[PDB]
Amino acid sequence: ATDRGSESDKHFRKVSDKEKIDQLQEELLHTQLKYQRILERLEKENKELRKLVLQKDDKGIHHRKLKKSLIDMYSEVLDVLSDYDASYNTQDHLPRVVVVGDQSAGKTSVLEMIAQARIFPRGSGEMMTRSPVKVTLSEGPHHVALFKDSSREFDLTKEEDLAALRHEIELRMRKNVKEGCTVSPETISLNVKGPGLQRMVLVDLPGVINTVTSGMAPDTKETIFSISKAYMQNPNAIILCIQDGSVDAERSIVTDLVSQMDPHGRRTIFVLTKVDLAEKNVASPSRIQQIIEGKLFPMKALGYFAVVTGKGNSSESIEAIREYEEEFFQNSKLLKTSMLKAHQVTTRNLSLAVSDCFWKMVRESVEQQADSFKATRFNLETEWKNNYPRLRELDRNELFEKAKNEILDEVISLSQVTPKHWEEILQQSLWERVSTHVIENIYLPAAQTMNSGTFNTTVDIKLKQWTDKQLPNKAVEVAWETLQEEFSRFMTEPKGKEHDDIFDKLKEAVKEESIKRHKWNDFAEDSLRVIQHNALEDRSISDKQQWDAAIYFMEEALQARLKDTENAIENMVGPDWKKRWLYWKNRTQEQCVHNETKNELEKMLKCNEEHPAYLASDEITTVRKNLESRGVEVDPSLIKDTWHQVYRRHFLKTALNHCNLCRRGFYYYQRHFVDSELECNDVVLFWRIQRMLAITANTLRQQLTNTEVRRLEKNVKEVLEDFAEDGEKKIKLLTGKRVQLAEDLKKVREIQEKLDAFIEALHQEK
Amino acid sequence: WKMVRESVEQQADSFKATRFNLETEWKNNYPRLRELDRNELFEKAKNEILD
Ligand SMILES: Nc1nc2c(ncn2[C@@H]2O[C@H](COP(=O)(O)OP(=O)(O)O)[C@@H](O)[C@H]2O)c(=O)[nH]1
Ligand code: ALF
Ligand SMILES: [K+]
Ligand SMILES: [Mg+2]
Repeated sequence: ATDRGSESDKHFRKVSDKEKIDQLQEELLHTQLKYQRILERLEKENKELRKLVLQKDDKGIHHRKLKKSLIDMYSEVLDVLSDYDASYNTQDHLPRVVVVGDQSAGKTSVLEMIAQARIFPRGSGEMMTRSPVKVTLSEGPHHVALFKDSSREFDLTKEEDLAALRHEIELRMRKNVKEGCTVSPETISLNVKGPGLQRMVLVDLPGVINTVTSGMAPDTKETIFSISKAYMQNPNAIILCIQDGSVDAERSIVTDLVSQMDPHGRRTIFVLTKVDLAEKNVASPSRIQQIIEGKLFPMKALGYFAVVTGKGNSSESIEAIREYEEEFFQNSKLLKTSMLKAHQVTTRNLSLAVSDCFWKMVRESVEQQADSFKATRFNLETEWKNNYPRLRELDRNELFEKAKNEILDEVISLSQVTPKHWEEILQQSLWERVSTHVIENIYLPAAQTMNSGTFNTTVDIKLKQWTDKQLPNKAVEVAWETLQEEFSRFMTEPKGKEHDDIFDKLKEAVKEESIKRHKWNDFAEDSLRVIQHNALEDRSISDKQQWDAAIYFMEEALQARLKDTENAIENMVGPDWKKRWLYWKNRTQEQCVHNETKNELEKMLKCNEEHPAYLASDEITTVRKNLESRGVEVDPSLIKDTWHQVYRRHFLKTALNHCNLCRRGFYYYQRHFVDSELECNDVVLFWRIQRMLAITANTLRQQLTNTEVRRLEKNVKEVLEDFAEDGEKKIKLLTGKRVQLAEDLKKVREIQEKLDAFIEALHQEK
Repeated sequence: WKMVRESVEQQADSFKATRFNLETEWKNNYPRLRELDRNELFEKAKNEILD
């Protein structure tokens, strides 16, 4: 009878097994223990069956050391790195090839005529590049590129598919840009296969703008510079410097961006675009001869200075661009009358030369990263472990689940609270809430008559009306709060000096959802009304012990009121001579008035001890004249306020003296046959309420332990499952700086594997 | 029929548990009457009154 919710769950839980254990045992334990093992061993077979078919498309199985997915290893390493750390602290050490040049140059053309002319939005009229776009190029058949690493199935040779693919990239480009600028560092990941593509990662960084026009947000050019740090602070970056062939080199921006990155040109190759505009204006090949020699290019870029040319139409196909480029370069005086042989100028030579320089840098520098990340992990683990010796290995998934079980365990522990605590806490809390209402609004005005029948009649009518409207509504609220008060203590209270504060955000977050769903039984009040009516209706106290308990607790309530009034009075009247002379204090003129106003009222009560609480205006006038006769002029309102506090002090002392004789007078045996005027009807009123609330608490406790705590437990389970799925809150709640460090350690460990996997793939040559 | 077959078996356990809890308390408070009915109660009075 102490608790019934736990028994119900066990009974039906066994029933479920009795009917379905022959299916549950296989699914719940046998399958799950083998499930993890088969992931390593049997999924291996299905992965290999498809992988081999995919490798045949790659040709990796057919040809040793030659596989189109071999270059995809390089991108996988960077994809983890960008997710692990997209900031300069990690990005600055990641090898890459970047397209750098004046925005007007159309610098991206170096990549458009390879694969991107079909799927990347282009054309003049507006700035196209909005954020760094990385394209993973690989020798292979035509295949729809990955867009934001998302799979696609499109034909790259038909306009209808390509147009939709151009839309997809544009959406990422603009969405990466936030208010205040037109460019964003947030990168876009593309991976395309097709003929003529080289194994390398080329990034089209947003074009630099000398000045921010009114058509662009003010921070455009500063943002591009910060994005330009992808190479300016990256010793592993290869820079393709694009000179806008429409304008002279002395008008360029790229010269300063790269010359401050590598003034020796060791990390860069200079490329020129739109050279054919030289013949749409008065061509000056003598300036081109300086261009090839790098006289006017401070970065002294190394390699052959390739040139890109195009019809300028934004619909020219990749094949059309290649054919146009070859014919123009092989005949134009810009290159035929200067030392720029077309077979070195052609973009396809740049793609090969860029691919050649790409693998040179990657193999040389990649091994340094493996040592760097390993050193990082050891330094992080040493400090992380020393500050958190308890957690040698931690994850945010492990952190959440521990709380999930811990929370459910505590709420169950809350369900283990004995009724003794519930009944005492509910009874004590509820009575204290309504202890003054009865005294001030029911008892004291009823005490103004000497007719005990009216006294009991008056209160009973008020109580029944009060009972119907207030008592069960306050009682449930106390019970609802009382359960939450213990729940919070069970939930988030520390175990002395040991406490995992890392879990407090989730615990309180779970509570708020669980209390919102904690709807107390809407009919609990109806039972209490019947109970309270019966508890009040039965006023028969035939037991001395019932009398003894009721009177002592009534005294405490009255003594509390007496001190409450007395403390208010002392402030109203101030210190007496004992404290005025002891602490060198004095009275305010109001306190002086109150003391004399008190004295006159005390004298009035000294004789008229039975004076009713209500004062006649003649008494108010009499006091005023009695005080005015001593030089004290008092507003009637002061007297009435003084009167109320002093009267209760007078009354309450009388009531306690009545209580003293009620217990003592009846206690003496020979006095029980003396019918004195000591009808302790207040003890009858107090006793019934004490019993009435005690029964109320028991009804609340029964509902508390039978229905409400189970609803609280059920809601917690519903909320915790929502949190289990709510990754963002789990991240937002689990921010303890050790799980985040543990998360970083995991990512570092993964990168070390990914770094070595690619490095291991480099070592396939020997 | 999906809901009825799934949940109906729970009722059988619930009612059986109800009877055992009711019989335990009912029998303990009324050990004399292991089985009682309002028809048996009336007839006993009928004979008792006539006697
Ligand atoms: N004349 C000429 N036009 C080009 C060349 N490369 C690209 N374009 C034109 O520039 C426009 C878009 O090229 P794109 O590489 O996207 O430059 P961006 O949009 O300014 O970054 C298209 O209309 C192309 O025809 C080139 O080498 N010569
Ligand atoms: F014109 Al650009 F990136 F070269 F928008
Ligand atoms: K442009
Ligand atoms: Mg562009």
